[PDB]
Amino acid sequence: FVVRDIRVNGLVRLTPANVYTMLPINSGDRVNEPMIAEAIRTLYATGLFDDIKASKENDTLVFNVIERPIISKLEFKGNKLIPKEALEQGLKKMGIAEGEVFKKSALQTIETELEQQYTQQGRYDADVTVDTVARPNNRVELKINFNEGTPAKVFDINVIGNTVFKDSEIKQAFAVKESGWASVVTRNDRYAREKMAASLEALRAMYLNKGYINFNINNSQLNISEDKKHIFIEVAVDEGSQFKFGQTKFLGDALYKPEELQALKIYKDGDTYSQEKVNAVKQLLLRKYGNAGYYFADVNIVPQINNETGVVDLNYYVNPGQQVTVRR
Repeated sequence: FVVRDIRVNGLVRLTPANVYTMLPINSGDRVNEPMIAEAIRTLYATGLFDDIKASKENDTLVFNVIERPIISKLEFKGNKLIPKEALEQGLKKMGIAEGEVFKKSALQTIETELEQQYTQQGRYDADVTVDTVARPNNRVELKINFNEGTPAKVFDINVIGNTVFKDSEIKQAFAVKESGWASVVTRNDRYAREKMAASLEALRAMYLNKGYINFNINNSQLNISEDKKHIFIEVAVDEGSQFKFGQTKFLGDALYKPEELQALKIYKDGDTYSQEKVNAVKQLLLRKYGNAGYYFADVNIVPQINNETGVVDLNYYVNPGQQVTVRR
């Protein structure tokens, strides 16, 4: 309550007079806990303290604070791709420079933004780490180490046959910014084969989800310059025409009642064909059979594709498999 004296412990560069000035509580006022917490919020608003705790070790108010250090030194070590000046400019905007208050809850964003700055030049494996050094007058020296990593391969992808998607969208299927391409050292190693398989699956999915049920990959080739590491990919596709959904039939089932079969109607007759919606219907069926005890169920889909009217009818047939035995 009534404060006879105010004491502040923890100050190193901040002066007692300064903190007494910026404190809304004065010696001789009748104070309560809300007003004390509000004074702590006012002191926090200055951004000078990492922590403030108030206690009442007599009829006198005591504030134990932790003064944030001042950045005395900022150095860049093992940095070559981006020069010291550009990193200085990048750090200066988030308040990291010599003569600024070093917030404790800042390290993660320092590392994050400098790593983004490196991922904007092909280095997705760059790792930066900053170490904090103490100095007498509550100052801190920042030791920022950069392991630049290895540069990403530079890709040239040639999408012969594309009239539906822009080359942006097609090239997004090869995921030229993921690190798997790092392990591609020969045109024909296991890693290049897996990357090409996944990329061609993504391309196929792009086309089949937009109704091009006759899409086919005509040819594909992967080549790496064993000189400066460039990856060249060439894929020629045959798109075919777009198709619409026709009639859907669910055969072989004994789990569902007629009305329950419209929880599987996630697409309607006349909609543009979509492979993902068809697979979602498959998954609905598979979940219904699994909940019924059919753990090895599968769904076979027979299409009836008329290229002349451009419509595909679908017959789903359920292969339930063995039911789990109930023990009694």
